[PDB]
Amino acid sequence: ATQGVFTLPANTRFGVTAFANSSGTQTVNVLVNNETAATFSGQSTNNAVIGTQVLNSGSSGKVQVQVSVNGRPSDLVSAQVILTNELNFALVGSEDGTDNDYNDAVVVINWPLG
Amino acid sequence: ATQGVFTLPANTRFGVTAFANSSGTQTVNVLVNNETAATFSGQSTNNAVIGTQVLNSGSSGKVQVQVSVNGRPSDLVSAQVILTNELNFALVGSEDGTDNDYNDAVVVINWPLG
Amino acid sequence: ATQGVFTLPANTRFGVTAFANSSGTQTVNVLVNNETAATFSGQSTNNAVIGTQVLNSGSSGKVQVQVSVNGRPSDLVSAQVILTNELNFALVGSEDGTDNDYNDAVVVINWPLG
Amino acid sequence: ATQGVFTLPANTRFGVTAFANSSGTQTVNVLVNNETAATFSGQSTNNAVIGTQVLNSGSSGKVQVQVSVNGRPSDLVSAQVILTNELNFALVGSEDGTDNDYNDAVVVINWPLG
Ligand SMILES: CC(=O)N[C@@H]1[C@H]2O[C@]3(O[C@@H]4[C@@H](NC(C)=O)[C@@H](O)O[C@H](CO)[C@H]4O[C@@]4(O[C@@H]2[C@@H](CO)O[C@H]1O)O[C@@H](C)[C@@H](O)[C@@H](O)[C@@H]4O)O[C@H](CO)[C@H](O)[C@H](O)[C@H]3O
Ligand SMILES: CC(=O)N[C@@H]1[C@@H](O[C@@H]2O[C@H](CO)[C@H](O)[C@H](O)[C@H]2O)[C@H](O[C@@H]2O[C@@H](C)[C@@H](O)[C@@H](O)[C@@H]2O)[C@@H](CO)O[C@@H]1O
Ligand SMILES: CC(=O)N[C@@H]1[C@@H](O[C@@H]2O[C@H](CO)[C@H](O)[C@H](O)[C@H]2O)[C@H](O[C@@H]2O[C@@H](C)[C@@H](O)[C@@H](O)[C@@H]2O)[C@@H](CO)O[C@H]1O
Ligand SMILES: CC(=O)N[C@@H]1[C@@H](O[C@@H]2O[C@H](CO)[C@H](O)[C@H](O)[C@H]2O)[C@H](O[C@@H]2O[C@@H](C)[C@@H](O)[C@@H](O)[C@@H]2O)[C@@H](CO)O[C@H]1O
Ligand SMILES: [Ca+2]
Ligand SMILES: [Ca+2]
Ligand SMILES: [Ca+2]
Ligand SMILES: [Ca+2]
Ligand SMILES: [Ca+2]
Ligand SMILES: [Ca+2]
Ligand SMILES: [Ca+2]
Ligand SMILES: [Ca+2]
Repeated sequence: ATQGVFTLPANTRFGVTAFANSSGTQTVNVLVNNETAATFSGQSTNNAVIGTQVLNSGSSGKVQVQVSVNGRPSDLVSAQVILTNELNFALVGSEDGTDNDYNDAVVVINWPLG
Repeated sequence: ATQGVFTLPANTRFGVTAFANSSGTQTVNVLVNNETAATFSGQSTNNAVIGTQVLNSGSSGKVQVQVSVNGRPSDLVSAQVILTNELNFALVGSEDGTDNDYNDAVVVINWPLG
Repeated sequence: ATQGVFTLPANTRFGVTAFANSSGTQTVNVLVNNETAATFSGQSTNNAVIGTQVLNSGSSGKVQVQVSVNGRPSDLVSAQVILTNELNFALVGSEDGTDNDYNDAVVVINWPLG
Repeated sequence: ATQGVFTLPANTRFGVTAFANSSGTQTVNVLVNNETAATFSGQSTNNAVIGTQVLNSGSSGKVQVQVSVNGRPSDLVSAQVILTNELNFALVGSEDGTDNDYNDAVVVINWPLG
């Protein structure tokens, strides 16, 4: 199934934050209405916050997360969870190797903000 | 029901990160086996990271998040989500006021690292 | 924080299914726009499906689960999770006693159908 | 990433329930210590419960859900969620066609029981 794609409410500010846990340099791209709105990169095996940014979901609400390492796309897993019918998290893990820890880049999207 | 309390695998490193979305200054405490292991403070209405750290779950694996604003305890909501039977997120939202957006301090715990 | 209340897309068919794990008779009421639309009762310590139904979320999309044991409300816990940005689960657990297993009545809501 | 595989606590009872939403007949197999422990089959486009059982998670606690329709393996999506650090849901969706609704068979695993 497709992973790393979330439909947010339209024209809504959200946070996006990326953590690294791999010997490979991670590149995280965040697309809004199918175009790149943000790019984060770094290399850590201790969960460094390689990027964090506030974006707007735009008229479609479509947000997509992609991850690559040395130009090779990582395998993604994802889901969304809502607490008390109000607080949203869209969660992404990624695997760039063979050990299947799926933490090589971890991305958290959250809304509402403010 | 209790919220903000999680049982991690014993002797396991995990990341804990907090964001703020309120006019009030957020105080986030993270307790491991009932001892304070991290404290974050800050203010933002734009999802700023007010703290991030790597901790160890110790012999008990018990992790608890508490949030307060100028001495007043915030009401908490929480859940844990596991992706591909491997990647763990423990998620906390908090309310410091009347609007019940539950984003005033937002805490994300993730493991495994490395 | 409020639990057992979910906003569905308007005018959408959803499944609702209740399970029992207690010596006490569980009464599960499912409200749509604040009026009872389905009621199930039963006693089981083996996860019996004490009822299942298809309902329509109506114009408001407001769906609420209530659980009691002979008129005494149970303590509820809940969350919503979305898989591949399509498949929705609204989840409820409840506690009717002192052991805090929170499984005494369990309710699963799922959409879309068909 | 692998989907429909969950590590439960060992030697622990869990409930498994399957729903159908497709013109294709769904067959769901539930495997415990890598052997089929339950098989459910049925056809519904209205969320009919096509089977439910209580099983023991065995030595490893590894539980696997597999879904097929007319002999063809369906594409799976899954996640686990834990409420108040106690109540566990393992959730499976599946796709047997081209519309990506992932509800064609829906499987819910829950524990603890009793
Ligand atoms: C009128 C006022 O300053 N109210 C704040 C409220 O911010 C407002 O923010 C709340 C604040 N209200 C005012 C008028 O200053 C006051 O009621 O305290 C709240 C916290 O108990 C404020 O909320 C937070 O809400 C604060 C609140 C914090 O306890 O303190 C009041 O005195 O901060 C705001 C910015 C939001 O993030 C809230 O979710 C958060 O709880 O809240 C309004 C929303 O209800 C609205 O955002 C106003 O613009 C804001 O001033
Ligand atoms: C031999 C080699 O170069 N392996 C890298 C692999 O890194 C190794 O991963 C191991 C654990 O699976 C150990 O940590 C080794 O010390 C390490 O060299 C690398 O894997 C990534 O980086 C490591 C540190 C972990 O975070 C992995 O989860 C992560 O996938 C991969 C990247 O594709 O390449 C080789 O296989
Ligand atoms: C002695 C008695 O009748 N107690 C009732 C509870 O049943 C016992 O619960 C304990 C755990 O607290 C244990 O399971 C015993 O075997 C039960 O007899 C009863 O608890 C409810 O039913 C249980 C079977 C269990 O599912 C529990 O989680 C659930 O809350 C409570 C509430 O109905 O009432 C007591 O009188
Ligand atoms: C023409 C036909 O019968 N096609 C079968 C699919 O049913 C149609 O699915 C489409 C969506 O792709 C749409 O709902 C049509 O009205 C159906 O007739 C069938 O899809 C499965 O059953 C559907 C009713 C729906 O639940 C869908 O999500 C599900 O995948 C597939 C099953 O492999 O077979 C087609 O031949
Ligand atoms: Ca890896
Ligand atoms: Ca890694
Ligand atoms: Ca607030
Ligand atoms: Ca706020
Ligand atoms: Ca109980
Ligand atoms: Ca019980
Ligand atoms: Ca389908
Ligand atoms: Ca379908």
